[PDB]
Amino acid sequence: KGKPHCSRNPVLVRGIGRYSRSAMYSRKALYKRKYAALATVTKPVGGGTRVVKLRKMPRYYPTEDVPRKLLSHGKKPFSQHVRKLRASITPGTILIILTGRHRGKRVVFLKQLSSGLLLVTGPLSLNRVPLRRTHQKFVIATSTKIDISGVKIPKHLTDAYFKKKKKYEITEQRKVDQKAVDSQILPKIKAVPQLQGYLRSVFALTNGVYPHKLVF
Amino acid sequence: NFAELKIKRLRKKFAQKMLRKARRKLIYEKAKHYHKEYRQMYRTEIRMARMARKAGNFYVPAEPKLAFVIRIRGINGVSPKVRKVLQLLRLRQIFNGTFVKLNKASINMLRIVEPYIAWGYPNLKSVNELIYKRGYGKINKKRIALTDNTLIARSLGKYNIICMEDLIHEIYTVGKHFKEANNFLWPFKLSSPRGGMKKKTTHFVEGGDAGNREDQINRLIRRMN
Amino acid sequence: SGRLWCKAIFAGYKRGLRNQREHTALLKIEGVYARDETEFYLGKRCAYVYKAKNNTVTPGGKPNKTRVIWGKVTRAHGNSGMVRAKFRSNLPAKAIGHRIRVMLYPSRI
Amino acid sequence: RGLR
Amino acid sequence: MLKLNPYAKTMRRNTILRQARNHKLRVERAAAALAAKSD
RNA sequence: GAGGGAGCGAGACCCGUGCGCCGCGCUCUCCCCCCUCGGGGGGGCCGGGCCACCCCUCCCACGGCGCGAC
RNA sequence: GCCACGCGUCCCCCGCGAGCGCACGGGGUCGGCGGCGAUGUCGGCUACCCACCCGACCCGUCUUGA
RNA sequence: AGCGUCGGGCCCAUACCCGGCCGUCGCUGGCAGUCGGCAGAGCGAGAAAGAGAGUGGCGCGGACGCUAC
Ligand SMILES: [Mg+2]
Ligand SMILES: [Mg+2]
Ligand SMILES: [Mg+2]
Ligand SMILES: [Mg+2]
Ligand SMILES: [Mg+2]
Ligand SMILES: [Mg+2]
Ligand SMILES: [Mg+2]
Ligand SMILES: [Mg+2]
Repeated sequence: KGKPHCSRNPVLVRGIGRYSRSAMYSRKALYKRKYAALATVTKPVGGGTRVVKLRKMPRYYPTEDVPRKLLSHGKKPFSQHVRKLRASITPGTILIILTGRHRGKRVVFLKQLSSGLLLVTGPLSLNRVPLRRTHQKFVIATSTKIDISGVKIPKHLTDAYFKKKKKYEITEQRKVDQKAVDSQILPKIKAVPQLQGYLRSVFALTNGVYPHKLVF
Repeated sequence: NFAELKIKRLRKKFAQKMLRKARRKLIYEKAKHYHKEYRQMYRTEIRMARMARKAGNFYVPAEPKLAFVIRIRGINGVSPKVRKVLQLLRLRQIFNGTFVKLNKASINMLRIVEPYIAWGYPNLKSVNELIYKRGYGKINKKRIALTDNTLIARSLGKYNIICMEDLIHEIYTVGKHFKEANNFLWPFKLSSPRGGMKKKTTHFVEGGDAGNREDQINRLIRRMN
Repeated sequence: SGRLWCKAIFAGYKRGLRNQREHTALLKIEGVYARDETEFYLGKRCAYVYKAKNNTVTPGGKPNKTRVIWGKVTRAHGNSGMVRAKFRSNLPAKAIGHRIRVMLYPSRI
Repeated sequence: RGLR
Repeated sequence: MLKLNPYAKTMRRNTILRQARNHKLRVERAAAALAAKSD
């Protein structure tokens, strides 16, 4: 009986401890820690009592079966995967939402979700763009951040919230979420000059402009 | 019964477990002792120099025990007196490699084929890279990969050669059992040289690659591996 | 509401003097003339467009005549801003000296 | 047995 | 590598602590240089 | 991204489960304490050589100098 | 900093403790997704025609040599 | 864009390397062990050989397989 302690030796690099096993015998304190040494169910009848069986063998077999498969070891599934993120994208940064029907628009980042997709909100007031998911890989990072730290955005919104079902009508709750985040942010973006113009404006290339060459 | 037998079978597995552990700890201690060995070997060759210059004399170091040979040109139209030698050194394919202990007997053959090879004195790291990455033993006439020590213990247990490390030790220190250690090793299938070659045809001194280029072989290995 | 892709020309296939290995293709991108410069474009999704007689489907819309062959910018080629690229199906030689739309959206930033 |  | 040669744990566990300590000394010398010119 | 029956366990007082060999190593079966907000993260828990600083001087190796001997 | 730790006995000097998780570990999996569609659309290598780029001297034979 | 002396960089052959697939050769390799309420499912492991006899001190269950030209 004992609550589980953390790993005693720290991680320097993946799979290598800081300490040696001989200092570890001591730190664990092994000097004072040596050791030595259903399927059948009974049922009543209105006869006698019948001893029935659970999980009886199948009534039909197929003509031929495929064999067993080997045990691969390192292949965890997607839910359990770790989710990476680029250094550029911190909450506040402005993104260029390149691909969707909302093409080339300039939009503020809120949060990475568990899935790893980005929470984006081009203010519905301004852009006519709600709370929408996107993927990182299809998105440019501008260097124009803002101090968004102080708002308590709700927990309830999430991946399964945005997951498709199988006509689409806009929910009142959706309207509340939009309105609730707006009332919080909108003064910070209207405080900085011309930025609301910039956001209404859309990004787009033109003659003699080469991404590799220019910098932003 | 299947009672006494179960308990006995458990003791047998437990014994073989403790045995495998003990071989592991033994392996560890050989390797650390060799690290101490190599460090000593490297410092003393300098110490001899510093003290020699202090006195005003010159320290001539020892001749090199070992050479790493490479065949650089192909299979078409080659003198038969060459071909015999080449196939005695086991250089059947191009960009094949072999180790060779030195002496008058070997060096005169390498003179006789100077134009076809590139040899020199290889360093310790180059020996590690070659053995570890591309080690394949000749076991029962079959090119099998050096992935566990068991594959070595079965064959070379009689020379107290139980691991990659002991093997290395014999190679660098051209010990007693070189013949067996090298004949165990399959000719090294090295790739084409990254970066390129200067000029295949001519000798190094006249700006080529053939012949003795003592140390620069390491640079060449790093470009070929 | 504007040009969302960089221009490239299909100069030719990978080839020696008397043999061309047409599974690979050579691009000559506009305004890029060094191997330093070509490090940006790595990984990007190219897209050869074309139009044909009969009506075909169009994702998110009614059926258009236009069609496409998607591709991918493999690695740099040469020292003067040419670039290798491998398309999913092999390219027709008709297209020599024409436009391909390299997109942006596998960003490497 | 010494481990015991 | 350990399955073949287990001592690599100690050989690659050291040559890290060494480098971090030596990096500390490089920075200590730079700050002491500012102390020497300023003082 | 070829390959596809590796078995673990419990034992003749049972009849299961399919995460299994080799290899690295975390916690509990000791006891206390500490920190961030019941959960999460830490310090550790005592013995012994070795080398660490300073005083002495033994054995071997190699080099130099000096006296002496053949 | 150490792959150093019962007691008793031997030398030189002072053969069965169990339990639980992690993984750069004896050859890839998702317990992750999205679009199109019943009269003009999807697939259809080969086999029908045409186009383009590169490659390319008409067979058999005697012959040192076609 | 000639001549002589040289640097880095760079270009591709059915050659070289890593991987996939076909056939042949060699290992005169492995497999008759599908031994099931007469059952207990192993014999790839660094080291000539035995899961060897004895004698004193409820529920009825367990895939494929092998034309051995
Ligand atoms: Mg190159
Ligand atoms: Mg031609
Ligand atoms: Mg059009
Ligand atoms: Mg004729
Ligand atoms: Mg003829
Ligand atoms: Mg004639
Ligand atoms: Mg080829
Ligand atoms: Mg091969």
